[PDB]
Amino acid sequence: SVHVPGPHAMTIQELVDYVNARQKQGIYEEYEDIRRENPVGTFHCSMSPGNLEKNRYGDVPCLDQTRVKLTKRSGHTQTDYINASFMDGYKQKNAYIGTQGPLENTYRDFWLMVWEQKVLVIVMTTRFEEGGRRKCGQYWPLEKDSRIRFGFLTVTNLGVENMNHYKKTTLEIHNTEERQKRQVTHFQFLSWPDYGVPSSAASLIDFLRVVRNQQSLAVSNMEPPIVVHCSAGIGRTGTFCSLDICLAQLEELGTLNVFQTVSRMRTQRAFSIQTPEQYYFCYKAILEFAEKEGMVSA
Ligand SMILES: Cc1cc(C(=O)N[C@@H](Cc2ccc(C(F)(F)P(=O)(O)O)cc2)C(=O)N[C@@H](CCCNC(=O)c2cccc(I)c2)C(N)=O)ccc1Br
Repeated sequence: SVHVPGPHAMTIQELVDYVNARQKQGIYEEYEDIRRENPVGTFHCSMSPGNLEKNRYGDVPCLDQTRVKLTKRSGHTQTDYINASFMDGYKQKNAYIGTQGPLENTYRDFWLMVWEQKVLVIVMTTRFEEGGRRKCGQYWPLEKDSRIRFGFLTVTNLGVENMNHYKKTTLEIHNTEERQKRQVTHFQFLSWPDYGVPSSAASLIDFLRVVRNQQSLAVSNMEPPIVVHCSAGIGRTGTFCSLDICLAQLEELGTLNVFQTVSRMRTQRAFSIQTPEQYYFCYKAILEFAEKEGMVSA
């Protein structure tokens, strides 16, 4: 895994000073320094013929080096491409698969990937539309008992539960070609603002704990990656994964490093963290969590 503790991990005390010494504008500049870095890798597959129509945004391709390949087949008008990237987690290879919000023409590709990669948990951090901007297609049966067919794969809703900041849906995927069934849990975070970033990270971190527990429980009953997506699969996705990694390190060694985590993540899911606000949010969220845990003395 590219996500190892250090070199130069930072403690909460050191993190406080680092942020004080820099302020909001400082952290904003730090984000621009990262954004200025030339991506490490290439994007030839994502921009090649036949795969262009599979990208929601022409300006958000995925890296060749880490793309998730679909074990497709010969002469049947299709490629092995899906805009999705394997992403490491804290001391864990391929902890997540960061991908864009499925398009009607890639719903089948999305579910095939879920099947082949043995995914048990899917995390969606957007609504289908926000501010008039389309962000994700309705790729799963919304209500209990309804089902959708994608070739030799059938997806059925076994139940839905609405929480204050997220919705949990249990889905059963039936691969009729291999005569096997699997239950997948789908979580849709509902508290990410249409504009800016959450004013408090409490909801997102609690949600992170919900997802971690479900993954742990599913894996125990079955590690496969957790699919995490937002419209382009880089902003909210990158934020969710970066926080998960930093928090993990913080719980194990009491240290972390936002700059390293984001820079490292950007070598697997290109462009992870789309705005300075989101970058700043990663720092602020960690400090807010620190205070809530009674670790901060002002
Ligand atoms: C020129 C062009 C732009 C867009 C677009 O609107 N892009 C959006 C895509 C996007 C990205 C992130 C989000 C998000 F953060 F909300 P999420 O949480 O759902 O992930 C939503 C939507 C955008 O803002 N574009 C970004 C682009 C990101 C960086 N890319 C590049 O610039 C780039 C492209 C190719 C090669 C190289 I080297 C770099 C921007 N402009 O801020 C689409 C088609 C075309 Br043609």
